[PDB]
Amino acid sequence: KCRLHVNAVFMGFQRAQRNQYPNVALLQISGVNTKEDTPFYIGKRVAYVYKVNVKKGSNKPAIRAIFGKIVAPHGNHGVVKARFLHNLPPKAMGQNLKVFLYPSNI
Amino acid sequence: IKPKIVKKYTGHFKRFDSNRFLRVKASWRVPRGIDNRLRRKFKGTNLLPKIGYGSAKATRNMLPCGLYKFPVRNTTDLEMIMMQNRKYAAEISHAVSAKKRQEIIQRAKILNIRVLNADARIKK
Amino acid sequence: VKYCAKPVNVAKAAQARGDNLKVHFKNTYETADAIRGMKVARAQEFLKNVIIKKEIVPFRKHNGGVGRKAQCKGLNCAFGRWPVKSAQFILKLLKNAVDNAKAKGLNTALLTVSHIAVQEARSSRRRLYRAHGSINSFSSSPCHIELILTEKEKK
Amino acid sequence: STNNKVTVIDCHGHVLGRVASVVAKHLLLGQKFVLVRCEDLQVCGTLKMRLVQWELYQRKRVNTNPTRGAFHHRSPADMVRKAVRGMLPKNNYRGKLALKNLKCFEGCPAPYDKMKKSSIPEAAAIYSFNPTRKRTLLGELGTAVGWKYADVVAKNEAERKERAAKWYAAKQLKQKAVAEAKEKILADEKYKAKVAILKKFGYA
Amino acid sequence: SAPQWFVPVKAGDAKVPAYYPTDDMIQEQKKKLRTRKGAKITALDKPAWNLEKLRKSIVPGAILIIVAGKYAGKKVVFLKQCIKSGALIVTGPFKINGVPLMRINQRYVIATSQKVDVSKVDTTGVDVKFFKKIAIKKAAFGKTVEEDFAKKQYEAKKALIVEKQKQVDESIVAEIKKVPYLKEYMASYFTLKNGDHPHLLKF
RNA sequence: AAAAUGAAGACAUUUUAACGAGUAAGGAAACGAAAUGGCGUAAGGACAACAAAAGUAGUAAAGAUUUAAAGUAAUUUAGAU
RNA sequence: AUAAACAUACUUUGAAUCGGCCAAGUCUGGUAAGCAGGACUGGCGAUGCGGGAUGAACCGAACGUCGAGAUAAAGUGCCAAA
RNA sequence: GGAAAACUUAAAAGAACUUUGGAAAAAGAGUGAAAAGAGCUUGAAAGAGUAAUAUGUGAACGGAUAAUUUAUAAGAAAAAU
Repeated sequence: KCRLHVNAVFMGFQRAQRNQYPNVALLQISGVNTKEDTPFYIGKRVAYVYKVNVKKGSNKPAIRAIFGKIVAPHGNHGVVKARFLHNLPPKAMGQNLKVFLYPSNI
Repeated sequence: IKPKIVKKYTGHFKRFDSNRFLRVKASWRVPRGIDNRLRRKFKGTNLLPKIGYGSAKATRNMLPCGLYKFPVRNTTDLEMIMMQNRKYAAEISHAVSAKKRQEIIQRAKILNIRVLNADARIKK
Repeated sequence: VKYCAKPVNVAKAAQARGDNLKVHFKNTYETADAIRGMKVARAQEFLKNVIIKKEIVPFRKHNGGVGRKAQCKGLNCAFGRWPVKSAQFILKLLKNAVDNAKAKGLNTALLTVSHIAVQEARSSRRRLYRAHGSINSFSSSPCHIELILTEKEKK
Repeated sequence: STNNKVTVIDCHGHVLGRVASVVAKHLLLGQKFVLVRCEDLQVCGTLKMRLVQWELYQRKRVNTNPTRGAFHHRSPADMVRKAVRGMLPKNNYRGKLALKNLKCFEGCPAPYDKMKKSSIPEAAAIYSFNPTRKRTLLGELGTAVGWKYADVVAKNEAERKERAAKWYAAKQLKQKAVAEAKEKILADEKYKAKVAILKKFGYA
Repeated sequence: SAPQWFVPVKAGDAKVPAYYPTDDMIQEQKKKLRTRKGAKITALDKPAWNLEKLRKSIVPGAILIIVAGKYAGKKVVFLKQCIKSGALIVTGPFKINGVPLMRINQRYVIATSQKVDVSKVDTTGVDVKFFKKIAIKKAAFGKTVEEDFAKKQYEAKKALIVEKQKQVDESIVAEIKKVPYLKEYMASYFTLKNGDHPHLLKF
């Protein structure tokens, strides 16, 4: 109906050269090209909506979501840190997430 | 009321090389080799039982229902926990016959004690 | 020796078995795998072509040194042989089971080979006199065979 | 959402390595790329130096079996795929999937010849190069090493330029009439209320 | 007296010890679970202590964009704040948007600069009593089963009061039509087109 | 380690503070504020329904296969066959 | 001057060990050696972790089980976080 | 010089008649509390066979983190004055 979100790319987890900490996920919000535009998005909602091909004998929904929040910037290029209720599956790397306009402060 | 029972490690501490050889069982044994990959705590293989893994003293040995297990062999052994039915749960031993099980199961209902083997050796 | 599986409806099944059969396990294990699931009439035709070397038995698992043949196209196996002795033994058990079905009163034209399983048996030892004053073992490879025929019905 | 549209990169007047590095990173970010005219990319060094580097590259080869050895692709569309594949993860599903969304062509083929082309400013040869430094088109180097289809491409590109010449001329005629027709609506008095709104915000 | 840990229960003629009283003198007590006290009911005028502080941009008569929930993207007019819940009582005038009278928490709205003001909106009712009156509750647990048709009849019954209380729309609708293009603005969804980056979007 | 409490609760008490890597090697048992804490195999002497029929067992023991639970771990417990 | 009461002084009984190896704003024999032998200290042996692509010794820093942050050596075109 | 090899059941009641097969045997039938069926109490691991399920480019296995599927699994009380 209407677009009320900004597409964000799940680049990967907060890691080191030979380590990886899947508790914090890194996102690239479309339109943020510097760390001085991130303060708007600190605290906004983020959802990882995905589709599962359920069977006709299951009541499990075909559309599910994992929700989280943006907590801090990550480097001088407008990359963010997002903490989710359940850590995103690494099979979802490079996929698109939703950055909502709420909880609004405007 | 029931406290939040927190476990620091829900897996099992398997023996080293237990997955590769069938003569080495899965029961844990600290490796005492001079070149052992595990006892030297390498990257990847550095999982050993330590005292720090122990769970909280408040909730130790507590069943998920929130009560402590208490084995009983007869109806008389139930009377030892009838004052503490909010702390202990009965447990009919594995060798107790089906006849003696009905008396234990019935009596615990009279004394308001939770039995965890209430569905054991039930007839056809 | 018991049976690996029991039929769903004992009233519509027939059984036959052989214990300590003096036939190679690896040859009879591969033959039995070929006739699994086909109708009794088709199976008896397949086992007869194998005897006169007109249809192949694909040796799928035990194919070390087994030569390639022209009849093994379409079976995803490049190797096959024509074990006669194992084919004959199964032919006698398939006949025995069919006579058991007829006595029960089942329609032979409807039966299929639903279950057929081969298991290893106790071997017999013999001497092979090698060089430098040695003796080796010259051991048989017998097997047990179980057969169950059940009528095919829609589900 | 899902990125189904394809980013088209016009590899004309770009640097081979700097295009690959930006393309390789964004392949891991789920984007779909199609680099057309991958034969017009430029590399540093004259033709003689490029041949010395190529001859050294051709040396690496499995001694006991050259058919197992390194395969030295000579088509420029394969000189960019090799460059991009070097910058992507090796021997995992993440690397294979990222490379599955990449294509070079030696020109603009049928579906990608009428698509919105993009550019990578970091990889532009006019920014990263001293103008006096001598370069080499990947197509010119390909011919010197055995790429047979260099003159087939030059024929196809020539017919693409001439077909876009008539489409652009016809489009420029229509767009001029549409622009002049709009100026009459702007000057019209019935649309005075709407025009004032546009003038207020500078759109007019 | 009985010990604190002794709650005698009836025995179905089964064997009992000597000390256990016979059931003819045993009276059962209904099992009790709840122990906390529900919220006290106060004056309709006085506000609850748990009252959120509204942002300075949200003032009565403003036009808000709902960015979450069922009416995501719709535009509503902010009448007043529910003192008993801290939620905003907004009406996205039903004759224009189709958004009825409802309570929405202040974190799911954006306070635009555009204002319709409108005093004399006749908010005599429209409070905790009204919203609790028209809310569609479930059929509880022991109150039979009553599937399917139970929810439909609730809406039919609450429809007459829900429609009646929408009389608040009479004046704001008139003021909305006064400003040019304002009717279209509210009647349409709010969408993020290409190039509208929220960190740059100002309303 | 130091304070407080202490015939029996219990989780080998309560509080505060500092500390915890490790081959060869050492720290036997007992020791109420316990001079390290525990698991398992087998046999011997006791204890095991306190009101004169007193641990379990043909209403299915030991053993075997697995499913779950408790324990950091050694292991223990229970269900099904 | 500074530090030191879980400080200090120990007594008894006893285990393992005395094949060592490396570094260097060090030395001796040797053309020289990843050679042979020494003075002082630190390490490896007995030692994992982050970095140097990989490495017994190099640099940072020594380890009960976890969460959140500020860091160290060193890095920020892609593989690879910046 | 110098071994190996214990156990059906309470009782042989150790199938006994029919069909297929050259025969051994098999399928019915019958005994017995139960085939425990004589290679006979129970019947592990290594090795196989059948069925169900799932996976795949020059090893396989292990660990941390999530997703999918399956399994386990938490309730009968009830507000203000």
